[PDB]
Formats: sequence, structure tokens, C-alpha cells
Amino acid sequence: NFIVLDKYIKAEPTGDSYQSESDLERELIQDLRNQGYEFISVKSQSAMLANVREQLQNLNGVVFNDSEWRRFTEQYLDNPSDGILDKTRKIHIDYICDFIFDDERLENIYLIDKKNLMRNKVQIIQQFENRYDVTILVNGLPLVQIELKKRGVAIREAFNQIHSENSLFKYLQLFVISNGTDTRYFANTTKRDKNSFDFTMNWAKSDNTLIKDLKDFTATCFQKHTLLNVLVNYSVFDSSQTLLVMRPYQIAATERILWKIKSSFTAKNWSKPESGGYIWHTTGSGKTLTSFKAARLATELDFIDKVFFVVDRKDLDYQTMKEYQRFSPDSVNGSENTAGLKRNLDKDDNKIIVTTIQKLNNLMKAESDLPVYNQQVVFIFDECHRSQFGEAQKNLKKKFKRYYQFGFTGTPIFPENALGSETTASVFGRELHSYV
Amino acid sequence: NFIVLDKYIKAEPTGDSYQSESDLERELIQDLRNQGYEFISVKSQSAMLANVREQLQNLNGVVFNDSEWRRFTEQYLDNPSDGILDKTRKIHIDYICDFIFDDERLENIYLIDKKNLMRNKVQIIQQFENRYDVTILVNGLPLVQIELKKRGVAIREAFNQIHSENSLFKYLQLFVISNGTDTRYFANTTKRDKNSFDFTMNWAKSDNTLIKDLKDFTATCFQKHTLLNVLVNYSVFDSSQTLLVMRPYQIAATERILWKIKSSFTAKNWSKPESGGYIWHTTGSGKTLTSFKAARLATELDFIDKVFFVVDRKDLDYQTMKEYQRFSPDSVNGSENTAGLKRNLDKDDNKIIVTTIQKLNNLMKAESDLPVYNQQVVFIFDECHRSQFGEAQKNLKKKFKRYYQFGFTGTPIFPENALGSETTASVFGRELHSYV
Repeated sequence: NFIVLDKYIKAEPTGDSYQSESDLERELIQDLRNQGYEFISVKSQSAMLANVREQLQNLNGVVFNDSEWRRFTEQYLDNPSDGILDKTRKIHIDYICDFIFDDERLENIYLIDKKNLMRNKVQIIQQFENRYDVTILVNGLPLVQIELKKRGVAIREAFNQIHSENSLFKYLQLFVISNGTDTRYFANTTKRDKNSFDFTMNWAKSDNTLIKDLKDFTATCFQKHTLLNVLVNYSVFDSSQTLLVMRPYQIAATERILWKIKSSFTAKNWSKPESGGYIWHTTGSGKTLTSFKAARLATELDFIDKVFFVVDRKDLDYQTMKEYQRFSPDSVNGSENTAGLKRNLDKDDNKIIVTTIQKLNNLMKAESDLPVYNQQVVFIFDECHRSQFGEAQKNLKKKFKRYYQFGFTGTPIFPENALGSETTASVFGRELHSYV
Repeated sequence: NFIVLDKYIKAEPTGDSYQSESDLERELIQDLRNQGYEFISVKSQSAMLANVREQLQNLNGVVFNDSEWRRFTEQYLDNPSDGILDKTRKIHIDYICDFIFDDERLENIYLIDKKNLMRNKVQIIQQFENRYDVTILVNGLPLVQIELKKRGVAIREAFNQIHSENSLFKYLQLFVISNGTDTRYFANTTKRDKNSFDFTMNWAKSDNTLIKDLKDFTATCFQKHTLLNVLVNYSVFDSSQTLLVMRPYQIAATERILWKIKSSFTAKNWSKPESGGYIWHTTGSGKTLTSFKAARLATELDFIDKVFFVVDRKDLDYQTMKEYQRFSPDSVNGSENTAGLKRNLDKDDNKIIVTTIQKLNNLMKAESDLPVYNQQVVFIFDECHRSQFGEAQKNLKKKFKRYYQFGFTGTPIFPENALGSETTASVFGRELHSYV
């Protein structure tokens, strides 16, 4: 089911005292091969590229000769004129090459299969030819680089010590830094003070249970679906350009939201006060980012037709829209009126719509039985049922039925701070995932 | 010394009855390895390209990695978008790639070393994956394709029977067709009636001794310097486009001319009536082509400074010039006057000058001790000492001294036809090479 775990797995030390740099390598290879991986031997650079033209065969089902592989190698996969940024863009944005065969038919060669990601074959290798390196290599390309240390190299100086040929090691998205007792991970940002252990991430369980050691970290995160979802569906290549990786509580809340959608659609549920739910992530979050990944994975999920991330305007429809235009390509304005918002409800393929609740009430109190009624519609609020039970919501319970009404709160109106509005007892029902 | 032989070598049958297609293959491989060749085994297509990045190393003295070899393989040597014509042009015209290293220095990668051609390493391979094929493969590239037959396949139908992958076999310049008794050779022209055995060539000795069998043909022509000179210095890629290969008597006459130059320069000879010489090739020759190769190999020979291929104009300075512009790049007009011809004697790097004898007499009877006197100058006449002993020639014996005065005749004035002028007794001295 989920990605961020709910059950605390068994974590035991298997020493192998962690003042070494090879025993934890062997233990890590043992645990990954227990998790059904494949260890091959490439003490070279070209044979690694020979692995790609065989592992990609199973993923695409078509046969290269050597002559097509010349073109595919030098024009698309292994351009010498490219660094880390465009190659990361090739990982996350342009991951398909529209390749022309010598038989002259255009076929789409993938790199990472993103729809049905079980086909994406993983392998494990280690260092060859600096320090000691283990590499989880996905579909021929090296993606995750586990870098190991000792206790004398503390976690702050672990990053601070060290930050063609080879050019193939510019596909590395992550750098899982660990020593034997603490384990942190991050993406390609290499500053000294700011990109220290504060910007890196403690992987954790659902609520607050942080993970430090290796064996528990390997048992949790390095599953196939888990680590491939962390690589693919939960990382944003911002057009700064900067790769941004979600926090684990963000991923957990997004998974609870999307599984609530998935479990509610299969049991024909809509317009129920228990069909909703709400999240409390207060601040220091990038709630823009969590809401964006929730809405973006909702849009492709094919059960629905419209997603309304909708707030109350006090310079928010200019602000958060500017956030979602930062995550460059696509989000449709609810700007500027209730004439053209209907045009946005006519349009598709860019299904995330960011409007204000006031334009929605101006649409819903009039305009005579809109034709976007029967479609499956997901609301993502801000100032949710833990902040309001507003007149717009009872207008909504009057008009709409096939809606999944979710929301976010910054400070929830609990019974402990019930001075403003009610609690959540008949609007969103249960709380889903929180952070404090 | 020479290329076309003067001594009849021993030709003996070593049967191995020639109703087979494998015994003459074995005999041919035995004879070529007796002539100091190398037989490797490539039952593939890619490993043949692996031979190139090792044999070219000795020829250029520099080291590729795999990444430079990607660029050199796909951009220059093995373009998929090229056929036979541009690849033949790469053999004979653009045989150097100005390659940029990954260390960023421009160095000139050769294909065939043309100045000191002993470095050009040859190998021999046979067929793999049609009929039976033996291939002499020069410096990694396959150049000569010996194709073998039997007696039941007659020499006329031998060509007439059969006229990516592989693309490497488009470097083939020749097709030495033989059966076991007769042996013929030609270049890339594949018509039925016209490009039959008439346009192909009987290799021969100096005067008239034709060669038919294999063992004598292998003992004569498949020497390293002999076959590499036939490939390199005695083939013209005409801008028709058509590759033209010289006749053996043409090559023999050119070699006698150039060795007479080489033996006369080393013994400080000039202005002697025995320092000259003359050729009788009557017609059906392309005397334009023989004279062009004589003058062109004279110009690069570095002993001389000026070459005057000079005739008497009856629409010849427009005709033969049009022939030498057909052999596209470079030949300087003696057109149109004795004012600008002096400009042509000032200019260099295009040392072949085609003027008329009348403009020369207009230059030599006046203009007061020209400054192009002391340079080493080779005259190539037409209507030679076997056709005239003209007043221009005694003006020349008055003025010039450092000249090598050669000439051609169509019908020689022998003593047998001495009605017109004298013989050659004090002008060019000895006859050099003839054909009838």
C-alpha cells in the first residue's frame, strides 16, 4: 500500500563494528539482495554502457543494432556537451527519446517507466577506479549513490569533506550520506553552511519516528516501489533550476489523501462528511509544494475531472499562482472573474484550477445549473474545516455532490482553541496526517 | 625501384585444380603471407571497426579513448548518410580529419599516409556472413576486394553475374576479378555491356607481356609499394564523378620519366641531349591523363620549380586545359598572352602551367633575361623530337639550361617515315617507353 510506513519494523544491530568502511558495505549489499536486487561486476566505464543497451531492451521491447546504438548513445543519452542540470531535466522532464530506427519507424524509447513503474529494473554496483561508493543503478543508469563514512567523520563534516571521466555518473539524483549510526539524504545542492545537515533529511515513519541506522533504513526506504516513488513521483525539478525533494511527512499526507480518494471512488462515495479529511501542517513546510503534488497527482489519477485548489483572496491568487508557475509548466488561473472561469471549466488537460472562494460563490449563487456538475471534482481548501464551516460550504452542500472536499489548516480550531468556529465533526470528518 | 616490372618472374602452376573455389583462396593467402601480410579473424562487423582504432594508432601515433572514438566513428569515418561516392572522395581527396581531442588540441588524423607510404599497414581477411571474397584491408579500411570464380564462369559473365549492413564495405576501390586462369581488375563502374571485360584491365609487364594467372599476378602486383602506389598515386577521382585507373603502360612510362628526372637531378645533369627522352603512345590512350599524372607527380617531387606542359595551338590550349579542369582542382592557364604569363611564372603552389610554344617564343625572343631562369624546369611537349627539331628548341638551347625536356609523339618520325623532319639523335636522346 503506502510509502511512508505505519508499523515500526524490527531494527537490530548486527555488528560488524562501524569503525570500518567495508563491513557495512557488505551488510548493505546483503540487505539489498535480500530485497531482491541484482549485483553485477563492472570494473570499467564502457561495459556499464553495455549494461544499458540490455536492461533498456526489457523496458522498451525493441532491438537495437550497434549502428542505432551509436546514434542513441552520442545524440541523446551520453552527450559530452551536457552537465548535471540538463541531465537531471532528462531524468524528470524529457525522459523519452523519439528515436528513428534504421528500419525507419519512429518509436518512443523510455528511460524510466512512470505509469507502471514495476517494470523499471534496478541493479546494484559499487565503486571502481576518492572515497567508497555504493550505487543503486536503475535501468542501466546510476541514480542513487550511497556514500558511507565512519563515526570519526561526523554528520556535519560528512557532507563538508568532499563537496568526465566518468560522464555516466552525472545521472545521480541523490547522495544518501551515512556512517553506521546516522543516515541522511538530499539532492544536487552543494553549499557549505546552508546545504549542511539542516537541508538534508531524516527519513522517518508516519507520525514522528525518525530513522538513524542503516538496517532499518534499508528495510523501510530501499524497497522497489518506495525508492522508485521517491525518485519519480515525489521530486520536483523546479525551474530555478533546482531539484526539490519532499519531506517524509509531506509524502505521507499526500499518500493518505490519494488513498482516501482511491478508496472512496471504488465504493461509490461522494458528498459525505466522512468522505473528506484534513491535514494540519502549520508552517515551515512549503504548503504550496505539498498542495501542488497532491493536486498534480490527483489530476493524472483518471478518476476525476476537475481539481479546485481554492483559497480566500488576500493577495493569494497572485501569490500561490506565482508559486505554481515556479513549478514551471501548467496551472490554470481562476483569474480574473466569473466569466472566463467558465471557459476554464470548459478547457481540460491542465486540470488544476486555482480560484478564490468568492468567485466560486459568485458562480454558484447564479448561472443556472452549470454543466460541469456531474464530473468528479476534488476541492483542496485552505482555512479548512479546522478553520471554518462557512456559508460557501453549505452552498456547496446544496449544489454539488460528486466532490472530494479536502483542506489544510495552519492553526486548527480545536476544542482547545474553539473561540472562532466549530470543530470538524460534520464537515471533513477525520484528521488524516499532521506534523508538529 | 619501379612498379611495372622489367624482368619476367617465374610463373608455375601449383595445382590445386581450378575447378574449386577454396584451393585458390588458400594458395592466394599463402602467397600474400609469403609477401609479408597479416591474416586476422573477424567473423563479425563491429570487431572490424575495433581493428581500425588499433591499426590507425601506429599510423598517427596518438591515443583515442572510447569517447573520442564515438565522435570520430559517427561524424567522420562511418557516416550512415553517405554512400560510395563521397567515401571514395574521402579516400582520395579528404583523407585527413582535423580532429579535436577531449584534451582540446587539434590534430590531423590521417587515413592513408601518402608521403611515406611504407607506414601504411596492410592486412588480409576473407568473407563472412553471396559468393566468395578475399579482402586486402589497408590500415583498418577494406580497400581491395579479390573476387574469385571458376572456369565455367567465363571472364565476360564473371562481371555480368553479380553487378548496410555492412557499411564498411563501401570503401572498396577495386574488384580484382579472377577465376584461376585469367585475372582482371577495375574500379567502381558497374554497367553491363560497356563495363564488361573491355573496360577492365590486363595487368602486364613493361612492354607487352600480359599476365593472366594468379601466382604471377600475386608475385608482380600485390607487393606493398606496388599495390599501394596503384591505389594512391595512380588513380584520379574525376569530378564526373568517376574513379579512373591508369593503364599499366601509362604507369610504366610515367615511372621511366620520373626516374629519369630522379637520376638526372642527383648527378647534376641539365641541358643535355641525353637528359631528355620521349614516349610514343599513339592513340586510344588519354594522353591528357598520362601527361597530367606525369606533370602532377613532377610538381610535388620537390626537385623542380616549374612544369611547362606546352603544345602548339590549334584549339589545344582550350581543349587540354578543359581536360585538366576536368581533373578538377588545379592547373594554371598560359592563357592568354605574354603579359600575365609572367604573373603565372611569379605565382606558385599550382606549378603546372599549360601554355603554347608561340607565347613562349614571344617571351623568349625578348623581355631581357627573365628571373625564372635558374629554377629547375621540366618541359613536357607534344609533337616531340620524334616530330620536330624546331627553331623554338634552338632558342631554348640558347637561353635555358636547367631544363628536363621531355615530349610525346603520336606518330614518330622514324627513319622509316623520315619525310618530315629528322630523327631523335641530338634532341631527346633515347626512347623511354612505348605502346603499339
